[PDB]
Amino acid sequence: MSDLSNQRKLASKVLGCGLDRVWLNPEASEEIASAITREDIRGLIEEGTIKAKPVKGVSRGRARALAAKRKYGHCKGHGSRKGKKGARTPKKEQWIKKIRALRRRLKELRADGALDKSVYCRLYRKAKGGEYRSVSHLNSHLESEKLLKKE
Amino acid sequence: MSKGTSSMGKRQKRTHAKCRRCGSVSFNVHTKQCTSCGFGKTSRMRTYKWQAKCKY
Amino acid sequence: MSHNMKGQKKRLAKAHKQNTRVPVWVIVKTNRKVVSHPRRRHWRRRSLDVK
Amino acid sequence: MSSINYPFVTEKAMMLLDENKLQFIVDTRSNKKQILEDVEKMYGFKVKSVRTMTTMKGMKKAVLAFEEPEAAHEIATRIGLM
RNA sequence: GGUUUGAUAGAAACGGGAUGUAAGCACCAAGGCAACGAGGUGUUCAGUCCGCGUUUACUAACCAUUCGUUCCUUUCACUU
RNA sequence: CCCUAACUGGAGUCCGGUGAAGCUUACAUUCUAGUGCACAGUCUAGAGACCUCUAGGGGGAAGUGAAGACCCCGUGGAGC
RNA sequence: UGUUCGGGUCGAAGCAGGGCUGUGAAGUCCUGUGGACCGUUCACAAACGAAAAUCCUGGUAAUAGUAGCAGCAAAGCAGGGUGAGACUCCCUGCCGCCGAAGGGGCCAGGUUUCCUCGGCAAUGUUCGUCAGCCGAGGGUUAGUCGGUCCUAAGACGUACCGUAAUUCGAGUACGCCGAAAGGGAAACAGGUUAAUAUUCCUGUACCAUUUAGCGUUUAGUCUGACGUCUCAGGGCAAGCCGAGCGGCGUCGUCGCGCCGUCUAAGCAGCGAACCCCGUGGAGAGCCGUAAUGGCGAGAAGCGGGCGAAUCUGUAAUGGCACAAGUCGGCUUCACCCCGGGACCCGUGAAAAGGACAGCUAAAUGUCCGUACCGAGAACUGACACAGGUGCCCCUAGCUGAAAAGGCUAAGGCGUGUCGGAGUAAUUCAGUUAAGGGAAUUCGGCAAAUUAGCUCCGUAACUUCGGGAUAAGGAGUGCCUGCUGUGUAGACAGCAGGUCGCAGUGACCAGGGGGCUCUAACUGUCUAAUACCAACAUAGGAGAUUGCAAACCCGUAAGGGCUAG
RNA sequence: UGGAGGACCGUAAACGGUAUUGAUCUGCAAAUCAUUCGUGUGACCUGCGUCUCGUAGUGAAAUGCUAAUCUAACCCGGCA
RNA sequence: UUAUGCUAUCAGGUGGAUGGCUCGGCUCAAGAGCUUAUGAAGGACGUGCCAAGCUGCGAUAAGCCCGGGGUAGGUGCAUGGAGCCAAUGAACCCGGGAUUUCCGAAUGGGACCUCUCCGUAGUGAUCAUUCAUGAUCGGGAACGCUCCGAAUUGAAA
Repeated sequence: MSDLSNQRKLASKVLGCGLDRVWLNPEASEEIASAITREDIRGLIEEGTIKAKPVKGVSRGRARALAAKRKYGHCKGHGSRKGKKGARTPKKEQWIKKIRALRRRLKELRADGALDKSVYCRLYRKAKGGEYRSVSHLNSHLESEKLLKKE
Repeated sequence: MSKGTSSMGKRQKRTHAKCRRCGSVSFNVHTKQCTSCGFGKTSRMRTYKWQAKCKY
Repeated sequence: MSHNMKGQKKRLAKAHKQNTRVPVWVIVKTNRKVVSHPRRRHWRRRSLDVK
Repeated sequence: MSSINYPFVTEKAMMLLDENKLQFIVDTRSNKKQILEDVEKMYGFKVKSVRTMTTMKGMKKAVLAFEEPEAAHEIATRIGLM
């Protein structure tokens, strides 16, 4: 063979792949060298003399296993943590989720009728002031001090 | 940054363009004048006696 | 992809077609007396003073 | 002043004959309107469109797409191309 | 230094060493309904390795060239 | 650092290819002393020295780079 | 040069060597070479004699087959080709480099380096059959992509005036230019070439004027049209997970791993927030937000209007191995829409254009650019230069806070001298080092120590802000099973088991303290020997001036400060 | 809860240029490279455009910078 | 055959001195002496069968037309191929014409750019007492006239 470099570049262009993805048959060398045009390259491609090698990806199974363990709560200890507490859990995001949960709980209570407007106002301001850790804490306070208009 | 070859890499523009009147690359793109022939400054051709020596 | 006007591109084209060897028939006609040429150049050298 | 210099006969220019287009080297002073009118006067064929480019030889090339089928072949035969 | 009238170097095996008990298999394993399961024990001073030695011609130390003649010449101690 | 050792990669060393530049009046294998513009490979008297090549660090060639930026002088300049 | 007398193709001048004469400057002759001119008497002239000027121009040595062709960065090997010739050119495999740049797109700049064929005298730091080199030929297609249009700081032209005068000069008036990253009328997907492609072809669109018809103002408003920081909501390119389907890989055992499983503009439909309109009447207070907040000057609640990104259908019979081509879920930056808040100390452009009255049908839409590089070889620095040059509102998986560092995709590359026997000494850059631990040195220079995250704990002094990560202690891996917060992504925490010398195991990653001088601090600087205590700074003080001012520029006309 | 600051750490993003008085010093480079360092939401850095210049400009002021030239740039002329 | 070398000559290479030749230069003398809006000089781009530079020319493009001299060859520097032209008198020379792109006094506007916009097809600016028309602009080796106007240097400062 002379230079197959022109044929390889044209085949990479026709296949839409990289130059080294193009595989030229080392036995059909003169057949490839006879190919000059895009149509000739397409004929070689369809007859299999020229093909695009499979992309060799990056396997992710051993990351899927670790992700499953991390979902379960393992492989995530202090010796694995490397960013600051705050870079791993932003405080505004924490507050937003907490306050939204408390507000939705108060809204649902006032909708279903367990909470009249007078005590609802105070409870809403208490939640905005951070008196309650979570919806469970709020419910525990409500049941402890009998704020729900039980019937 | 060095005043030599380092600063000489910023030379990707021009201060003088080709002159319509004289063909010399001497047309100041800011003053709109040819420093060779005077186009854009005078209707005459730019010439001075100091362009040669005193003929004696 | 600097953008030239019509005259600038025309002058670049003139420079390009000037950048050619003397014809072999011209060399034969002059008896190897005109073989050289002052407008020969290379693109990667001192640039044109044309554009 | 004719804008058309002569039909341009290279491989790519000859590839136009099979799509009924014809490529010309024309005067670089002239524009698409002048080229169209001059070609229509020169060969008596209605021109559908004109495409124009400038080359690095300082020439202007115009590809003319005609309206009548076979007009490009007939003009090429009249000139002597075919 | 050795060069078949030979252990010079290498291979193979063994001796003497380095490391630390290989892979697979089985049992156990905190637990999990299970799937699994870090790891432990046996197989197993194992597995792997040796720019050291010994034994051993098994392959390679073979084939040759060159000087010890001033070179051509018969200014020859020679031979067609 | 006492006080250095071993090792790694790149140079160097050896081989193939490519291939510059800088010192140079000449000669030149020197060493000691004296002499001499009082700091000599060359003069004078001694002492040494067979030639060529390779590697190596730089004693000397008051080594090379450079009409001393210190000092003075010039009825030479500049700025303040 | 005048003049006298000559020599020369039977060989003039010149050149190399030699003989003779003359003290010598030099002359003459001989041999060879050379191929057409040269002398001589008496006189007259001069651009008339070189060994030197760190002399000038040209040529050429020693140095010397020496230095260099070594940090880039792990750089190549096997087999087969091509060729006269192969480490170096081509193919396959293996092994490697970059992989938030060395990949992709593109400004300025380059100007044909782009593609094909044929070559190897020079270039390429070696070779070369290769090439950005040499020769021949080819290649750039636009109403929709830019320029073109608009104006910005600010130029230029004409007029006036000044000036001895001008091509000189400030201002005013009228014009005109000024942005390939500001504003902006409109096009998408696929295919085609060796090189062009929102430009050519196929399919499906859209915009502007103009003409003809059909109808007409609401007119002066809005838009174009805007800073910095911060935050909510929604969407989405990319990314990730599960199932089906179709390929490829692996297959010592297992059944996993990878790739694909597609679909543009246009057209039609819905519309979150904000805002507005109608009801309503709310306080020993109610309603909200992430937060600030809102409310009888009219809250909540209830209806309506206006109104996004995107999404849904269509565009469907396009491209794909006419191989599948079907579904769900999660997340979502760094991109799009929308809204809130804070700051002033720069209060953060203008104009064109567009909308508010247009619908239908024909015609027209000229000109310029368009290849390719955009850089450790296409620019610039004399170079195929380790510098510099617009950058991207460019970048995939794991680890991780992360675009850090490491290992890998895609894509781009092995591209710029080889070989080599211990390849000595020495040297550039690294690894390690018994015991001592600054005894070295001007000086701990250099090197070493520490290092992430979590938890405990944190002094003098202080301008009350800080000092502060002060200091000083403890934990950290893997596996099994869980708890809590949250809509979720995820985050936090617990119990038990367990291995090693060592669990932020690599990568990454402060050493700390005490006593003084000095400057308050952040900042600026001798581009190329000085990053300092020097300059600046806020703060303090003083001085002039009431504006036809103080101060300053110009010869003037007239200007800066001063839209004060 | 909130998210201010010529606040802090920190990228071979960008800008700068401390120390090695390292490499280099006929260099990759008429000042660059490696490691180590300072700033890194602001008196921040930077593109493009535009303006201010020779007894003049510009300068957080060193006589720094004004095209490798600065205690008065460069070109030509006075000039042999 | 003692190498590496040294000295002299000879042969060759490199190199381009010397000699000779020279269509070039320089100086002096005598002549002659303006040109452009009827668009100059100058520049850009194009123009040749093979043509890259210079030269000429201008899309009629190393050239076209007419008259005279010249007459058998011509096709520039520049004898290469192949053609073409020429006895219908070419080439060449003298005189007179035509064509003569864009920029340029440059002059419809703008020019970053030598092109581009409107095309209403272009008297740009300043002027001349009929508003028919006309003048000026740029160039020229030196010389000429008017006005503005240094310093080095010498005086040994």
